[PDB]
Amino acid sequence: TQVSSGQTYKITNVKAGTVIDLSGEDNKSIIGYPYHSGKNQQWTFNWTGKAWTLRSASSGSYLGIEGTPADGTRLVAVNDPFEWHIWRDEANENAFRIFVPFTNYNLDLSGYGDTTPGTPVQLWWTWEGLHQTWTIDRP
Ligand SMILES: OC[C@H]1O[C@@H](O[C@H]2[C@H](O)[C@@H](O)[C@H](O)O[C@@H]2CO)[C@H](O)[C@@H](O)[C@H]1O
Repeated sequence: TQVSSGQTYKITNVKAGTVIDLSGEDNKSIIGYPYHSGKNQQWTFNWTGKAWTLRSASSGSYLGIEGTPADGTRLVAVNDPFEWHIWRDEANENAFRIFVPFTNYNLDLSGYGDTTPGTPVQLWWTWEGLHQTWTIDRP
């Protein structure tokens, strides 16, 4: 299925089954959480002409990062649009990886896809670990 600029999606970890969630505890931390159709679990995609931005349907903040890209950098809500590269996974064409542009750092559900609600979403160097792959589909 198609992913289109202007549309809003939930983003589900292939390993864990939890979704990318803007924590209701602080409205800042990005975590894995069971899907309940919350608007803090919905992300409005925009194609800027060169990359993707992801805007929280609940807060209007954007999906971004805490500090310079590194293994373990936390994803956080940020004020300004933050650009991502989004590609189909090489092994699993149904899923995606979400990269900091022009780097090898992609979104990674921490603890190797720990299913625990509240597990942080982080950056990590790209590799086959399934906790780095995500489905993108309608809420
Ligand atoms: O804790 C992450 C979790 O937060 C939920 O929001 C809670 C929040 O934790 C609580 O502090 C606030 O006072 O009540 C909210 C509703 O129970 C989110 O609903 C969930 O999606 C996660 O983000």
